[PDB]
Amino acid sequence: MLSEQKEIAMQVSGMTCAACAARIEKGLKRMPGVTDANVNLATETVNVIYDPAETGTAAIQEKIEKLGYHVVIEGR
Ligand SMILES: [Cu+2]
Repeated sequence: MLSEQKEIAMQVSGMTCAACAARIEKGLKRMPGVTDANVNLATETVNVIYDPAETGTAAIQEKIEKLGYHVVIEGR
């Protein structure tokens, strides 16, 4: 038992409104390693609270597509 938590921050694109933006994160929470998720669309950003041993980008990118969104990584 351990499972750390970390908070990523990333950009978003390809969206209707600051509401579907919630459902992507909230749906995304339902994957493994993820525990919370919070779209900070107030400043056009998204934050995802997950375990980066169990999750990573992988499941997130997979889901992001399926949810009908795309995120952008201007930070790396
Ligand atoms: Cu919407």
